[PDB]
Amino acid sequence: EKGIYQTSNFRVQPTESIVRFPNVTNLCPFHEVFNATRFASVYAWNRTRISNCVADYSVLYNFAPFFAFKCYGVSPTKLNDLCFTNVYADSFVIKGNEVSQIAPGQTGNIADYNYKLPDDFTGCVIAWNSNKLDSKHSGNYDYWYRSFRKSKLKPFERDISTEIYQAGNKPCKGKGPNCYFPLQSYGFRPTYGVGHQPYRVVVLSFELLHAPATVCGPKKSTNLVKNKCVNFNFNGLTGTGVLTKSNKKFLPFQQFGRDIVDTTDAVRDPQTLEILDITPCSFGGVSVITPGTNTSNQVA
Amino acid sequence: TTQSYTNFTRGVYYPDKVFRSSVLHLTQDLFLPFFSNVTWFAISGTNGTKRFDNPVLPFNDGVYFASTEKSNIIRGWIFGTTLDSKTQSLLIVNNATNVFIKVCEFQFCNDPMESESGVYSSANNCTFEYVSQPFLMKNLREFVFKNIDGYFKIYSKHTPIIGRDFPQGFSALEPLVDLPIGINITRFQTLLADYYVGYLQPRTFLLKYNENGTITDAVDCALDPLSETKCTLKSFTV
Amino acid sequence: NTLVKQLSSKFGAISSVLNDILSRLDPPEAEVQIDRLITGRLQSLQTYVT
Amino acid sequence: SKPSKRSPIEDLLFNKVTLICAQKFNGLT
Ligand SMILES: *[C@@H]1O[C@H](CO)[C@@H](O[C@@H]2O[C@H](CO)[C@@H](O)[C@H](O)[C@H]2NC(C)=O)[C@H](O)[C@H]1NC(C)=O
Ligand SMILES: *[C@@H]1O[C@H](CO)[C@@H](O)[C@H](O)[C@H]1NC(C)=O
Ligand SMILES: *[C@@H]1O[C@H](CO)[C@@H](O)[C@H](O)[C@H]1NC(C)=O
Ligand SMILES: *[C@@H]1O[C@H](CO)[C@@H](O)[C@H](O)[C@H]1NC(C)=O
Ligand SMILES: *[C@@H]1O[C@H](CO)[C@@H](O)[C@H](O)[C@H]1NC(C)=O
Ligand SMILES: *[C@@H]1O[C@H](CO)[C@@H](O)[C@H](O)[C@H]1NC(C)=O
Repeated sequence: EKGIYQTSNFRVQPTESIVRFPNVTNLCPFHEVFNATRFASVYAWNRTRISNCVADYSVLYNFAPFFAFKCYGVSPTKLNDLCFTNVYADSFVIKGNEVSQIAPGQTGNIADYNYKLPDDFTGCVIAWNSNKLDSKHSGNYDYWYRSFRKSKLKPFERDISTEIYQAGNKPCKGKGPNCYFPLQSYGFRPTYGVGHQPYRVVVLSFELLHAPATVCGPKKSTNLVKNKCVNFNFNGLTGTGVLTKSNKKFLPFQQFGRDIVDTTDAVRDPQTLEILDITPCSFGGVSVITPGTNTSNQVA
Repeated sequence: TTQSYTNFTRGVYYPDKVFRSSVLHLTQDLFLPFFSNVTWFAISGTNGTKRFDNPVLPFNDGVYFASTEKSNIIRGWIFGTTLDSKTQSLLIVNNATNVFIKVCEFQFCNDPMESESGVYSSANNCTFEYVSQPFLMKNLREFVFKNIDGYFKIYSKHTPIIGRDFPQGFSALEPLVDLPIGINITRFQTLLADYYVGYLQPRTFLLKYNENGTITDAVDCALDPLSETKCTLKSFTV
Repeated sequence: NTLVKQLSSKFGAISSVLNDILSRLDPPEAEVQIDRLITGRLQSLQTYVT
Repeated sequence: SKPSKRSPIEDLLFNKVTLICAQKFNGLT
């Protein structure tokens, strides 16, 4: 019928994709952490900070096949596209039967007294069977478990102060009914079954939140283009828009800017330290003016 | 020699590195409450200008610290759980050329004509060292020390002291440094050879941003019925 | 302002930004987080229109 | 003598109460 109708919407599409990452050519020391001479006892796990590097995770697949590689807050295959603010590697060796406890929300001897993950956990749990390196016919000192604790552990709370069990109803120093050596050692032989053989575990905790980041995946930078509708990725922050010179006076501390409705409207370029405004690409509704198809097929 | 707790309405800092302008932003974080009891320590507080035994005060959630002395007697802070060689401790010192931040199992030595002492000789099992420009060097020299998720966040602002040691003008602190120390802190001690120590609490504040990314005022939403009204309406005028 | 402000809410999702959900997760998980955002945003539009 | 040809009172009425708005332009027009 004759009239004006609203049909679909129009959008200006981007013409190119611009990705900007900092001047970092240093590789992350994942091989030093995974290819350890020795792994820390689970009761006293070794936390290694990873910073100022490219988190190229292909080296992890080069290191070993894996028993378990389960990511909770991220995809295991998109880790090289992401950029992380703070990455920590918790390295320890545990009994295979306890591997299922290295997960958010779990309980058991390890989740309760040696190493606990928070419920709000973003990261990856990586494990492999290390029997050929850690088991010995005479036993070893790699396995230590804090069987008894006055209270359960909080996530990432390390406590290596050992005294004596308070299992009984009387204070004592080693009395067998009421007191046991606070930290137990266990000996393992290469002939033990799959559930008793040692496994090497590395937990990668990723604070994948907010503006700062020291470690970005292996992306290749491109040139900047201003005053055009483009796709972009700034240190993991992605979107579509027009990048223009900004007149906002950001403090050296401030890195991103936001509007009154908490949307991103400015970024700092990781190499130039230029502040760029983000303008959305033009969009709007499309209306069609029709004389009516019983008169003419011309439309505006 | 502790004195009156005074009436501080200071200690507001930029909660994160996000630029905002002409925005009244309501946020919840750890802040020094307005009209809070800030203990004022009284050269050297209890020991006095020439005595040992400077006090060790709790570190409850976080600490607001300020010093108005131009004597340059205060040069650092020591933080930890025991402040003894056995328990990992964090040492921050200023030699007026660099700021030295080290965390090790430093020993206590009654750490102080104001000569340098052989303090923390047994610096065993060192975990982290950082060196940068001096933090400290008639200047208010205000600092906030917060310790969350392993990050010892230090914020500060240095403004002139002209008419008042603690003028009523508002000035927000900007983060100066953010360190991944990974240290558990229960107690701390000041290092000497007008020190105001307050405590941060979870609070919601309405922060007023300028045309530029500068915070010019703030409302403590739990202080007064009027402050709740200001926060509820997202306005400084009711 | 309320309708726009609702876009920053998570509604139980890991993140309020749709591009971050797609950037971080594989389709099977992204669909769950996205459905949470769709439910919240669609409910917000119906409230606005009513 | 004034653009828009409004009366003095209409001009007052128009001045007391307060075309692309960048704010809120997230699909809402
Ligand atoms: C915001 O920052 C600017 C500097 O970036 C301040 O300085 C004024 O900026 C305007 C810009 O048009 C100039 O016309 C003035 O001459 C500048 N003044 C001075 C003294 O340099 C500006 O004052 C700051 N805004 C506020 C509200 O403090
Ligand atoms: C990794 O460990 C193996 C153990 O046999 C050693 O031969 C290899 O050189 C190590 N590689 C690195 C990069 O440390
Ligand atoms: C623990 O981590 C540190 C830092 O990466 C490293 O030097 C040390 O050798 C590691 N030890 C063990 C037992 O993994
Ligand atoms: C990165 O390298 C380029 C080389 O031209 C240099 O101009 C730029 O300042 C560097 N940026 C940083 C952040 O180091
Ligand atoms: C209260 O604030 C005023 C501000 O001028 C100050 O002079 C006064 O000393 C403060 N109160 C106390 C108890 O010190
Ligand atoms: C603070 O000190 C107490 C002293 O008993 C200690 O138990 C507590 O664990 C310490 N704080 C932290 C965060 O570890």
